[PDB]
Amino acid sequence: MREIVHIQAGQCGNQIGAKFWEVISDEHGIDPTGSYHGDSDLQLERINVYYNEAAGNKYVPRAILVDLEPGTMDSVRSGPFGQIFRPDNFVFGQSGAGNNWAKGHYTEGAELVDSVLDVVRKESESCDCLQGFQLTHSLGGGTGSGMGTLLISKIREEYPDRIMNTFSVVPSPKVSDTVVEPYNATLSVHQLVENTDETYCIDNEALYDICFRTLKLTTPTYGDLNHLVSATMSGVTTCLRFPGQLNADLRKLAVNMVPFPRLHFFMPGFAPLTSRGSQQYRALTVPELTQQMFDAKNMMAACDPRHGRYLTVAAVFRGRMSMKEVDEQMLNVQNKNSSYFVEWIPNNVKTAVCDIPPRGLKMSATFIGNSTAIQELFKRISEQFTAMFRRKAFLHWYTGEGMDEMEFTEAESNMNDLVSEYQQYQDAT
Amino acid sequence: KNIQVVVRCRPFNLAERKASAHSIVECDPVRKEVSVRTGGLADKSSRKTYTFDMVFGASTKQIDVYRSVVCPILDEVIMGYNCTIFAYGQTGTGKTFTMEGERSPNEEYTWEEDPLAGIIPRTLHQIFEKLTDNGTEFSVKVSLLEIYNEELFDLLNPSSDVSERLQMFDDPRNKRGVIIKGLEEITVHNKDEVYQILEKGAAKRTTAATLMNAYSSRSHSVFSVTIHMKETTIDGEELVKIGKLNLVDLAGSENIGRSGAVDKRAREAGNINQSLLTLGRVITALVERTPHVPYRESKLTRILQDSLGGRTRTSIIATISPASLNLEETLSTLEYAHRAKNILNKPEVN
Amino acid sequence: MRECISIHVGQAGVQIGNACWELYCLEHGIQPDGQMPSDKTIGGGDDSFNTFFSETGAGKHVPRAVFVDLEPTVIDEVRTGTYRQLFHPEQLITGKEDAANNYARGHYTIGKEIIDLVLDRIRKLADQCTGLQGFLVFHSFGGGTGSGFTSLLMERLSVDYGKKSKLEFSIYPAPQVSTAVVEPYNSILTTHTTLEHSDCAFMVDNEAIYDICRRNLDIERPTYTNLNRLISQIVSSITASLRFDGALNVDLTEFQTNLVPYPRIHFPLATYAPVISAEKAYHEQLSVAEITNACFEPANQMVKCDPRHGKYMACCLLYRGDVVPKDVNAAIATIKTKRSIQFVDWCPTGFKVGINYQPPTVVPGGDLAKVQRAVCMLSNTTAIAEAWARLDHKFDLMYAKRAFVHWYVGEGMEEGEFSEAREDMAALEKDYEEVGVD
Ligand SMILES: Nc1nc2c(ncn2[C@@H]2O[C@H](COP(=O)(O)CP(=O)(O)OP(=O)(O)O)[C@@H](O)[C@H]2O)c(=O)[nH]1
Ligand SMILES: Nc1nc2c(ncn2[C@@H]2O[C@H](COP(=O)(O)OP(=O)(O)OP(=O)(O)O)[C@@H](O)[C@H]2O)c(=O)[nH]1
Ligand SMILES: Nc1ncnc2c1ncn2[C@@H]1O[C@H](COP(=O)(O)OP(=O)(O)NP(=O)(O)O)[C@@H](O)[C@H]1O
Ligand SMILES: [Mg+2]
Ligand SMILES: [Mg+2]
Repeated sequence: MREIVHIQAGQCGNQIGAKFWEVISDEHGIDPTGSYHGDSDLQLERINVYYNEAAGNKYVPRAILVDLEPGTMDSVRSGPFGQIFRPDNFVFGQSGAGNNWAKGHYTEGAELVDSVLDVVRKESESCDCLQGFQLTHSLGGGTGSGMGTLLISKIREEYPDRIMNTFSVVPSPKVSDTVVEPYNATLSVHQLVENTDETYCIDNEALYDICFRTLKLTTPTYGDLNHLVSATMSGVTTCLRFPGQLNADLRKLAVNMVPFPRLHFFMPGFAPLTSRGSQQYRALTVPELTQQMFDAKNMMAACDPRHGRYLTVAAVFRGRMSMKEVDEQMLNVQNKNSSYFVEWIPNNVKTAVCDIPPRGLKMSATFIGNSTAIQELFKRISEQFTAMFRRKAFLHWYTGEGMDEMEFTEAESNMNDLVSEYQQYQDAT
Repeated sequence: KNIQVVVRCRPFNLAERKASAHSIVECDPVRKEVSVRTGGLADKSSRKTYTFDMVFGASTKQIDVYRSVVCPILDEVIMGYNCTIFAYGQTGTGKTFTMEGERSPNEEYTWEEDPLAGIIPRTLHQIFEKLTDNGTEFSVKVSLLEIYNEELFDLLNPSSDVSERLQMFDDPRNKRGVIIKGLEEITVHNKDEVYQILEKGAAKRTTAATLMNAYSSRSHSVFSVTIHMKETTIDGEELVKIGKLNLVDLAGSENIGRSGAVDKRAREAGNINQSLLTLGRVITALVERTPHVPYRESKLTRILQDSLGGRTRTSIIATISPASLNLEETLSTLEYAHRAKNILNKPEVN
Repeated sequence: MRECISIHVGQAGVQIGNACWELYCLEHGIQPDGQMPSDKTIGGGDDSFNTFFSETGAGKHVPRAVFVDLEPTVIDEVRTGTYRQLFHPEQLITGKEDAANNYARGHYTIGKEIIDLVLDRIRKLADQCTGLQGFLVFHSFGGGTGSGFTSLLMERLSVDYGKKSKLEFSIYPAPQVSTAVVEPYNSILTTHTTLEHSDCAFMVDNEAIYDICRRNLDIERPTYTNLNRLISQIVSSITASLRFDGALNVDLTEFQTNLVPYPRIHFPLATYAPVISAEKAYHEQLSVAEITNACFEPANQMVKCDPRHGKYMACCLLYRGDVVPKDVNAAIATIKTKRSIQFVDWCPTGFKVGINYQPPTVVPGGDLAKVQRAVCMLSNTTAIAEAWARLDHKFDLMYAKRAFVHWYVGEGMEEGEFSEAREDMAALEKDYEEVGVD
């Protein structure tokens, strides 16, 4: 069991979460019938663990939706498997964040907590202990993050067993219409880093690039983008959930990836990633996928992977894995960069393979380890913040929030310290 | 600056006696060094030896060091130069024991009075007189740091509640480092007041119980004394300085079975090991120095940066438990003390 | 008689156990029903049969083995396997606890839960056995749990066993690559503690075995499992030979005892030879001489090594079945030529060479074409030492890093203890090297 309910916070969290649910539910493949598409009983079992059974062996999601506005909740319910999800799990808040970090945080949290306990209990019912909960929210939304943060902090505190991992989209530092928007982000960032030992973010740019190439849409489709993003995330959870010839603890891996709890950042990787036409026409070779993950383009995040190095490297495998492929992976990692592997520990990357290749393409890969670019990205982000400070924007908001302006400075300092340390280490062998 | 630990050796442990093993190190104050047999059984004669500015045998007492240390203590405080003391040793070392010192039984003497009490109590008393001598305004704002899950509780602080977290910001007052301000303390008029208050505070304060030592705090214990001083010189210039002393009783390495600690205690213990290890980490990390500035990130490290190589000044005295048993840990301790040696801290007025 | 049932830890360990057990099962020829399509074995289950599995439901050969499933996944594996079907559910034990594990954390926490259950099972088995000298069990180094189990488990069992030692199986990462950083973390701590407890250790080169299979099969992958099969086969072979009647039968422990004049090298190296491709068999039957050559040649030996590079304080090869006269004749000459072999200072005597009466047997369902002789060799290998050095290098680097303090910290395991373990390992390796040199 040890199923983890996913909680979404922030407008993004809500939006993503719905997709997340859809993806997961799709992963379950459990119809509203509650019949199990998957032949494997076990897979059904995992799903069953994941979601409580409605009659007809339906599975009802366990999660709390963050209600920026009640509409979002309506949206999800309106969206498919509205029946599948049961509103009891659903929490409501018309006010939503109110786009006040403090206000939203304070107001929402009380509402959330009750649901939180209830939901947590359910999971506890499912498995006595859960590895931890992963919540998806928007870091950029100060409010969205802020609301999320409280739950995350509390939950982790409540159970040391659980480890708090968060997904939030980072606003790409590449473009900021204004400093102020990132201002929310910085606040979220500061809170988030403390909140979670490990945090995961995706650059806006990464979304932009990935979406733009794939969609070729002028503006990214939220659903579409969410779909892809959710899928990659789904892969990791799916992989962990699903048995592998060798299985690696997600937590254990998570512990593994960061040499220390300090490094919140994780670099996601999804694959195969190709153009729509490309994927359809041709199938990547196993080694190709591995290479693909290395490539920035394939990776959701945008970076110069060559430029970046991985303090730690890790790979996940799905489908059958070649022994040779492993060696190839090891060799390639060394080949691509010495920096790619940490100097400290040779052959950092370790991979676990699922017994059964993921639905869809048998071969799937995730990217593990962090890149210089992302770390730089953080630094870049803080850069906006400083400008924001110069702006002293959100002065009014800060006042209204009652959040310290000094707190912002503290966030900057802390983030600076962490980023500096991270960068220093990353730069360092 | 930073001082390598002066060693006070715990008298041969009763528990050690239970083992009836000889301590790997022979606690010889004369040596002013201790060595554990590297040869060990293979070579009793052969021993890895560690030297410190002073090393003391079991016969040596915390008091013995304590008096010596005691005098220099006042100076740092009086200046407002932050003073900190850390004791290094295995659990059951008497790291706490020496650190606290012993109050004469039935509190025949207050902590300060007791030579039995460690350096701190005497120095505290001396500070009392010193303040009297100075005639400066001295107030001590007290905050208690009992750390559970890196939570600080101000039992010491006269408020029932634990003091609020001080803001982690470079205090503009403090030139360097990160400073914790906004601390709520209730000052006590006098050191004597401190004596009485401390008694109250102690009751408030608790340590995680340890089977290995009830005495031993399971959690890392952090006792902080803040002294606000204001005087008007012969010049008549009015000078205001703030002195601060952190007396830290870190938990030693523990294993659950040995500890007999509660699992939660163990959870504390994991923190316990982590903290020290983190601290171990600091010297080895220490070197790169640019930029990804390797210091502040941990709370402990954060305090630490101020502590050593920071605005606050600390000195290290180590007391050890005779037991060889935590050889790795003790070795870690000894090595760590050396590790500490690498970086020295500059004293500064708070 | 004495019966040993392996305990396998970790997914890999369990997986190995499954393969080994299954291989045994194939040998037994007993259906998953537990009633053999074959007739009842002579003496009921053979002594070997009893040894591997206690016999219950007589007239039916139902294996008994103890498996621990830290993860429920393992349980599924167990249940999935035929053997479980034969096995009474009592035999199977699953830990409630997750693996989880941090390597340090897992063993202590997990072990306690397992130990009580296992001990009871063990005792009953011991009761079943006339007497149990010790248990042979497989554990996975790479898994934190797998490594963890061995250390904790071994001591307790050793205590229970008393003088008679247990044989331990371990997974040794090839020095070339490590599956994960974590494993080497496990390695030192587990190894140092374990080694003292264990009379011997079994070393396998995960990569090497894969490679060895890889060459003959000429398929690197798929499958890993296939590689596993060979591993199961080799391990099965050695035990099998002992299990099988022999004109001279030596207990493994005795043999290993013979192998190392000193406890210093608790663990014999494990080798399998000759390796034969199926195709090669098709081309021709292996000659005894070819067997002899194959056995020597480092490719054949499980760990890749340069025979010069490695030193064998003693090298022996146990052979299944009947050692052919040829095989024997060829051997002296080989040993003679081989510079590489080291000497003990004292005395040239003390060994045994040994033949099993029973004719050579091929494990059924062998992926590879059957070899007339399957052999293992116990020796001291450089590769282990080099792996040790490699691990040491990484470990020291890790030490410098002070990385993954937190994991250990979570365990509450001492860093100092860890460093001590490293030191001990270094001491052991250095001592081992020192002793190794004449
Ligand atoms: N990658 C994505 N970024 C998004 C998405 N929706 C918004 N955003 C980004 O997130 C930021 C806006 O935060 P939110 O969506 O969470 C708004 P929130 O509920 O937190 O607060 P309010 O401003 O009070 O509505 C901004 O930088 C957007 O560019 C999305 O679906 N994906
Ligand atoms: N002998 C053998 N080793 C294997 C096999 N597959 C993987 N391994 C090795 O086993 C180690 C991993 O240990 P596992 O037993 O799978 O893990 P675990 O002990 O259950 O612990 P976690 O999975 O981390 O919770 C790695 O060094 C792998 O290289 C196999 O079929 N046979
Ligand atoms: N100098 C001493 N004379 C007599 N007893 C001592 C002395 N030093 C330590 N002890 C005893 O050993 C037990 C204490 O361990 P202490 O409480 O000294 O361990 P500690 O350093 O605080 N352990 P830890 O908290 O884990 O870091 C106490 O009950 C003391 O009475
Ligand atoms: Mg104590
Ligand atoms: Mg496992």
